[PDB]
Amino acid sequence: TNSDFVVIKALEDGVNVIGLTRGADTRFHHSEKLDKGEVLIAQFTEHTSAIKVRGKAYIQTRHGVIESEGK
Amino acid sequence: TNSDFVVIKALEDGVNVIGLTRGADTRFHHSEKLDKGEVLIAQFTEHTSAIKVRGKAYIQTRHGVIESEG
Amino acid sequence: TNSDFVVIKALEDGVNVIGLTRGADTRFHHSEKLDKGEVLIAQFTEHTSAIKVRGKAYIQTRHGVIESEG
Amino acid sequence: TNSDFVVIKALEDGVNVIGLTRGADTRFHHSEKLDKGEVLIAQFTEHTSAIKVRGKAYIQTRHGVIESEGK
Amino acid sequence: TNSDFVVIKALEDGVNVIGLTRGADTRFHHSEKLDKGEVLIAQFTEHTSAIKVRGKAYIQTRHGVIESEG
Amino acid sequence: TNSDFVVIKALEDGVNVIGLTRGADTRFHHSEKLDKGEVLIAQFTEHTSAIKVRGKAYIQTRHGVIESEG
Amino acid sequence: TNSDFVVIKALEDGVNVIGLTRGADTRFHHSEKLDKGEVLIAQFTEHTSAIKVRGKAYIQTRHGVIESEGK
Amino acid sequence: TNSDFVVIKALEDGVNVIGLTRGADTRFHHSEKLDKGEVLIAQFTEHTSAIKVRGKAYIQTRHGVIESEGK
Amino acid sequence: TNSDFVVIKALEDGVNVIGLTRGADTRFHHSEKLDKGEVLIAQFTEHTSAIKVRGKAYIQTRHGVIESEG
Amino acid sequence: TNSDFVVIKALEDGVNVIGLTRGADTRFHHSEKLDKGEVLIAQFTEHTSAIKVRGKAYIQTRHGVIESEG
Amino acid sequence: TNSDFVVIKALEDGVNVIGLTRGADTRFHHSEKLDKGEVLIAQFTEHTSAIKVRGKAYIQTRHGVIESEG
Ligand SMILES: N[C@@H](Cc1c[nH]c2ccccc12)C(=O)O
Ligand SMILES: N[C@@H](Cc1c[nH]c2ccccc12)C(=O)O
Ligand SMILES: N[C@@H](Cc1c[nH]c2ccccc12)C(=O)O
Ligand SMILES: N[C@@H](Cc1c[nH]c2ccccc12)C(=O)O
Ligand SMILES: N[C@@H](Cc1c[nH]c2ccccc12)C(=O)O
Ligand SMILES: N[C@@H](Cc1c[nH]c2ccccc12)C(=O)O
Ligand SMILES: N[C@@H](Cc1c[nH]c2ccccc12)C(=O)O
Ligand SMILES: N[C@@H](Cc1c[nH]c2ccccc12)C(=O)O
Ligand SMILES: N[C@@H](Cc1c[nH]c2ccccc12)C(=O)O
Ligand SMILES: N[C@@H](Cc1c[nH]c2ccccc12)C(=O)O
Ligand SMILES: N[C@@H](Cc1c[nH]c2ccccc12)C(=O)O
Repeated sequence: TNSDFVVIKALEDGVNVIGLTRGADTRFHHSEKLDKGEVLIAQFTEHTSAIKVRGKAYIQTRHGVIESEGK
Repeated sequence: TNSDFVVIKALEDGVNVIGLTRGADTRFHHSEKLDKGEVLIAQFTEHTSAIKVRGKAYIQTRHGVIESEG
Repeated sequence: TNSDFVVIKALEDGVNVIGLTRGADTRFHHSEKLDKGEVLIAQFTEHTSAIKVRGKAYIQTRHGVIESEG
Repeated sequence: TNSDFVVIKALEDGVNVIGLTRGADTRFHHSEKLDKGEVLIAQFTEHTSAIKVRGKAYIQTRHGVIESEGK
Repeated sequence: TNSDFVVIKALEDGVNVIGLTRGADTRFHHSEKLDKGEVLIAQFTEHTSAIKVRGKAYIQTRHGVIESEG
Repeated sequence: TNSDFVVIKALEDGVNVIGLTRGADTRFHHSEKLDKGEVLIAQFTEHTSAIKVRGKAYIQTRHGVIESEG
Repeated sequence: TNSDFVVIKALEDGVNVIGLTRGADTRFHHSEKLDKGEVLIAQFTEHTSAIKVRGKAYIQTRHGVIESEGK
Repeated sequence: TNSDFVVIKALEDGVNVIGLTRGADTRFHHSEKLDKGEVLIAQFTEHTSAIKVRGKAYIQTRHGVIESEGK
Repeated sequence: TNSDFVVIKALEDGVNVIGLTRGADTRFHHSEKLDKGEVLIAQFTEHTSAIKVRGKAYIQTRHGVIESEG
Repeated sequence: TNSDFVVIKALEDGVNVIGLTRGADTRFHHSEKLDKGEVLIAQFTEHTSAIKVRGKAYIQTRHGVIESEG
Repeated sequence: TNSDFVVIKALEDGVNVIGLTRGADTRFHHSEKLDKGEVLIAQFTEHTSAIKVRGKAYIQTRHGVIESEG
């Protein structure tokens, strides 16, 4: 429960924050839908070892700021 | 007990800090409502591995400041 | 017992620092009342995984200064 | 025996540094009274997970300086 | 679990982020296709000890920024 | 044996550096008397979880410099 | 799964990133070919305790930037 | 055996570095005399949880420089 | 498996990076030959507790840059 | 095998670097003589919990530079 | 296997890097001869708790640079 985390702010409606399964197999286990202006703060966990952001978002990680772009 | 935490200051009444379940499943287990000017300082835990904020709020984490908008 | 802590200085009477329970269940277990000018320094612990401040206060955490407003 | 500590310097007589119990219960377990100019350097411990300061004092923690103020 | 991670932002369609198997044997176990403007934040794990990026992408690691070329 | 320590330099004769007992009970277990110009470097330990300085002294900790007054 | 990693960007076709075996024995166990513009981010592991880069590449480690030169 | 240490440089003959016992009891267990210009680098240990310097000395610790003054 | 590492870049042909055995005995167990412009990133390990560089090379460690000379 | 270390450079012949025993008992167990210009890099260990330098020497520790004088 | 290491570059022929035994006993167990311009990167280990450099050499440690004079 001490893992890194990412901060995602949706810059439009319908931004998808997608968790990919930890392990030998890689698939999406969850998509969190964010509407404009909502903020999600999400850890890497026993179940999530990779995170995909789809749509326009402002993203902060330990390595700095990055922005996803929609459509 | 040592884990990261988030600071959320409500900038309007009814800000909703939403704790999502750690584990194979993902659903909210708790929603803490804040009135304007109230501050919540909240850890990631055995039970919460993601936090969502709805409503207008000033948020600080280890990565800096971010603001949610309602 | 080296987890993080928050410093709260009441800027008016009747400030409440509230501890939220760690675990599957989330409820308030203690509200500490601070009057004007008193300072509480409070850890995250086995029993407290989130802290709510109600009323006007100057707060310090590892992420910097925030102020709760009455 | 590795915890954070607080430094408290009394700026008037009768400063109370109060230890609150670690655990499911929260209660006062000790009040240390300081005369003006005395310095207490106090850790968080197995028994103390929250500290209250009453009266005028100069306080240092890892988060910087704060001052308590008296009635 | 507390591992390092890599941030990849596709600057064109069809970018591939490829995980290479941890262990005595080295082969591809997964490729994640990213379209333009999508962001992947991927850890090293029990199963992935090297990551290859093919196509035009903006990459952030602990060592700074690097860019792959299409 | 890796706990924090405090540096106390007595600025007058008769300075007392007092160790308070770790545990459920809080009481003075030792008072080290310092004369003008002597330096005591003292750890927090299994037996000492709080230190009180009485008398005029220049004090250094991890949080910086502070001075006790006569 | 905590080790350091190396970032390799190929500046020409046919760059080889080569892993040397951990243990009493030292030999190449894998050579990953990178074409121009591809980026490999590769950890030290239970099986790799040394990494050789051959060909023209831009390399980042904790210690800073370095460039391999081909031919 | 990775604890803090203090550096003590005698600025006159007869500087006395005094090690105080770890434990419920507190008394000195060792006194190490230094002549002018001699340097002692001394750790906190299983047996020493506090160190007292008598006499004129230049002292460095993690918290910076401090000087003891003689009598 | 997270020890320190050295970065060696050969500035001429025939540079040798030589691993010395960990343990009570000290002998060379491997010499890696680097030709001009090749880079070797080599850890200290269970088997290697000292590394010797013979020949002209640019070297980076945690303590900074050093150059061996042929 | 991971402790702090001290660097000592002899500025004259006959510099002594003396190890004091770790434990309840304190005594010199080794004295390493350094001639002018020689450098000794010496850890704290299971057997050495204090180090004395006698003679003119340039010394480096984590806390910076200090000089012993003959 | 993550002790500190020292970097030694010989500035003349015949530089000796001597390892001193860890333990209650202190003696030289190995001396590594370095010719001019050769570089040795040597760790502190289970068997080596002090390192002596004889001859003219440029040295880097975590505490910065020092030169032995030969
Ligand atoms: N139940 C999920 C919640 C989660 C955390 N981080 C995520 C990132 C994306 C999607 C879901 C999540 C988990 O513990 O892993
Ligand atoms: N009982 C919850 C309290 C909590 C901590 N962080 C939160 C964030 C959001 C909502 C609830 C919480 C827990 O230990 O997980
Ligand atoms: N008994 C409580 C004391 C406490 C610590 N931090 C708090 C924050 C708010 C309220 C009470 C507390 C506990 O150990 O958790
Ligand atoms: N199931 C994969 C998911 C993953 C994490 N990082 C990756 C990098 C590339 C490809 C897949 C991944 C794993 O845990 O290892
Ligand atoms: N299977 C290899 C993958 C690898 C990691 N780093 C490398 C560097 C070079 C070559 C292969 C690798 C391993 O776990 O070690
Ligand atoms: N016996 C108390 C001493 C103490 C430490 N920090 C304190 C803060 C306030 C009051 C008492 C204390 C304890 O070990 O917990
Ligand atoms: N035998 C003593 C040596 C010592 C270390 N630090 C000291 C400070 C003062 C006096 C003696 C010492 C010990 O291990 O504790
Ligand atoms: N015997 C005491 C020595 C001590 C360390 N720090 C102190 C501070 C004050 C008084 C005594 C001490 C102990 O180990 O705890
Ligand atoms: N098999 C060797 C490989 C190696 C790592 N670092 C080295 C430095 C020099 C020579 C060989 C090596 C080992 O694990 O130790
Ligand atoms: N076999 C020696 C190699 C060594 C490491 N560091 C040294 C310093 C000097 C001489 C030899 C060494 C050891 O593991 O300890
Ligand atoms: N055999 C000694 C070698 C040593 C290390 N540091 C020292 C300092 C002084 C004298 C000897 C030493 C030991 O392991 O402790």
